[PDB]
Amino acid sequence: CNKQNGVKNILITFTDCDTQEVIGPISHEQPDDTLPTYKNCAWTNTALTNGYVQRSASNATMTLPVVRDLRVPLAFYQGCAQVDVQVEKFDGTVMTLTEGAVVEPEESDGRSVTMNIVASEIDELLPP
Amino acid sequence: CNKQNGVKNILITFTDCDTQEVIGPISHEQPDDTLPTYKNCAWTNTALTNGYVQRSASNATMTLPVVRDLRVPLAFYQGCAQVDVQVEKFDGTVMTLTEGAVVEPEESDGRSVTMNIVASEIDELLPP
Amino acid sequence: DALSDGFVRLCIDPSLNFFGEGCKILVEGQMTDDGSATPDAVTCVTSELDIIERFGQGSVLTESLRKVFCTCKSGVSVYALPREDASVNPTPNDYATVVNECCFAVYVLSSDDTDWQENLRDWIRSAWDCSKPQCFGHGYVFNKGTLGQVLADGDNSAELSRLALPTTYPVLPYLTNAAYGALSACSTCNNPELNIQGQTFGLLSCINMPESCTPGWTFGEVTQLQANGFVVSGSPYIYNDVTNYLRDEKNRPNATFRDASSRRLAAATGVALAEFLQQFNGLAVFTKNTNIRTGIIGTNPRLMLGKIRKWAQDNVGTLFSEFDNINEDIQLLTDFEVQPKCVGQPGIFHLNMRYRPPVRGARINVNMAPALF
Amino acid sequence: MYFFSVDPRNGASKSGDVCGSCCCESISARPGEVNGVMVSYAAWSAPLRGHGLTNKTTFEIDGVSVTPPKVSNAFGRTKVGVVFEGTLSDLFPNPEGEQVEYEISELNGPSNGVVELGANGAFTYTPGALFTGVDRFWFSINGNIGEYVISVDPTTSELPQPPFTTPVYVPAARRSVDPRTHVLKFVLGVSPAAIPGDVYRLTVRQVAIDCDGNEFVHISCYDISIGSCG
Repeated sequence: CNKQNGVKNILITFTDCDTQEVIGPISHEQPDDTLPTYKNCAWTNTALTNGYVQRSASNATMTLPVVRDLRVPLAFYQGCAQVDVQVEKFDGTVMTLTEGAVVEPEESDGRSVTMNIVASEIDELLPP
Repeated sequence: CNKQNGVKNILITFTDCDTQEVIGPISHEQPDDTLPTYKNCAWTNTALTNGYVQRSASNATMTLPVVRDLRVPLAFYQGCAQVDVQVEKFDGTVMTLTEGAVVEPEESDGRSVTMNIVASEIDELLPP
Repeated sequence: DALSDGFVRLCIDPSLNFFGEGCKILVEGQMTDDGSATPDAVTCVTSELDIIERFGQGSVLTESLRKVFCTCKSGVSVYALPREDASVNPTPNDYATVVNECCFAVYVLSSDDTDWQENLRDWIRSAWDCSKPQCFGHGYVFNKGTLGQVLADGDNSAELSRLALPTTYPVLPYLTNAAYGALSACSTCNNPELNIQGQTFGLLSCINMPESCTPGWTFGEVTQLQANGFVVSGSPYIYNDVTNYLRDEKNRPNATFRDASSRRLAAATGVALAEFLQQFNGLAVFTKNTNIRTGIIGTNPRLMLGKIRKWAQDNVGTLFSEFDNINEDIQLLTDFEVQPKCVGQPGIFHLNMRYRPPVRGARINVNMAPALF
Repeated sequence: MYFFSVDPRNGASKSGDVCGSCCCESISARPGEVNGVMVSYAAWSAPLRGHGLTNKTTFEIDGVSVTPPKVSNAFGRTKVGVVFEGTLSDLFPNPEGEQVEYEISELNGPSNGVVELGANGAFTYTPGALFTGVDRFWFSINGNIGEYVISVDPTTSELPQPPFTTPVYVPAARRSVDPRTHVLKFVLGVSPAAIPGDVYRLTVRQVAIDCDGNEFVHISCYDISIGSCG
């Protein structure tokens, strides 16, 4: 089975980290065919010798391209606003994220941004 | 599981040597990939001539980097309170140190301190 | 002098409150005539200014309230429900009207009337399940006599902590009960988790019991009514601070709502969950063709379930224990489908979550084995 | 218009009983309004494949917080065409000593007559010519609201006495049920004398029917909260 890969809904909530004003949750639209990427495990590993491994602490990341909403300032996408994102695929999966922080801002053109969200933990809801 | 070199739990208990108040045992989190380092033998050695050695008395040392907990004052990490530390690795080892004292404090930025703890003796548990 | 151009206003005042007083505690008992106060009406009591003037010289409520004020002197806005006199003790049923929306956390009843106690139980229960602005709180009451009676004078009522007292207990029950309730309230205002038990924290301060050399309940009968939920007291300190909760609907073995702390934690989680869910107001809920359009503040049941599970998995550890199977306990049972487009009324998105209070420390029974070489 | 979806009495509801909840539904009401309520028994009667509901619904009103009124009601009688007189002072037993500001709200006045309020607790009611029935009008003595009922006779003998309508009531015959979509409709009337803050409870007993004519009972509960300004 495995219904078509692809994204269906993308929700984003902006909270300015200075005045603590909240905007959203607003929807968004994919700018192209590519999909957001994920990494859930908060513990990266490093190749030691003879099969062993060093398990250190790290951050759950998420890379997500969206079309800029013409009512939210571009600064809120460039890393001047705490974001909470949610994605839902066709097969039923949903990925939620709270208290995210846009890290390593990349130069954009004003209509399509690619946000590198970093959060403490991303939660799934493996389809029924 | 076996073959995973890393820390899992870090417990610290602060006791002020001025007001006799106790705080803890509070858990802490590693700030980076570096692990706490240990030295159990309380006797240092010095290389004499022709295979001999001068066995003198010394202390049990410990080096522990941790993220400052935003409820305990910073002074308690800079050597202004007696600490009781207890670590557990992933392979089962747990090292306990009681009534330690932070020696030679280093400058900090407020979010990640590196404690050089000195104590009389450290015990290991040697997973079964 | 200085301070003669405004821009500073000295207000030297020996007595002055700046603590955002909280944790209301209702105390209820019998008065006497001289008390110039309206019977059967929730009265606020600032301090010990009114000793007997509005309560009564000798009134059980007076003495209980006195003990209450003795135990602790901080942050607890005490109250009072001065029931009138009738011997056939008075049996009110008024409570619903009498104690309206106001949410008194701790209730302290001063009587041995099983009927009165049962009524207070019912009020607290009807407050927990139903009731708007979800009130909260445990109830504290005593029960005195011989094993048989005390052991058989208590049902599965989880809303009450029934302090058990021997038939020879050389103190006035009212005093001890009030003291216990008061101390619990005063302590658990900021932090609910604290198990009020043992010697250190749970030592009823103002009892000054006459030192003796023989207790009431002996080890046997104690061990007996510790399986059966009671609040046995040994100055005298309190231990096994549990509630009279032993059994869910029929499957007797159950330990979730045993410790009072569990109950208080459940309350703290209820209020937090409520304030959380408050964000899910005034937005859409696409529930047929979920394709939430670009630039609209909308959601669908699945995203709701997602966010709920997220919050839950976050709060794990302090508010409750690790969910065994999070995709079974949490359930956002909605009804939106039923709701037809020929009417607008939204809002039935009931949520039902399980509860297992954080596991704590208990008997650590040790077995030493001396030897030699 | 209120719309309620009924408990399906299946199982999931209230995790069986483990939960229980079932706290009676809420209905906000305002004194004077006459609203409509609908309840959808589909979620309960659809699995019971049969002939749907029947016109055998039953209601009950009981007060859980009433706040008894200060001013009492009154009833008077007169013939057709003849003018009626009355007083408005003996209806307000005042415990304290205060002044009596008689008033007749223009919103809830009479329907087939005209009332001239006197200067000191008096009133003259001229009934509508060529009319015989009952009439009511709501006075506000010192803010406290009460009703006055008048019975005009067809000059022959006499008319019976109406039952002095309650604060909250459900009209005698204005209920209906659609067996095709499993929906029961009824009306909820709130008297202008209902005191804000009072709470009443309404219990509804609805009976479905199987394929052979047997019965299936269901009972539900709601709390009518008499509030002011919505």
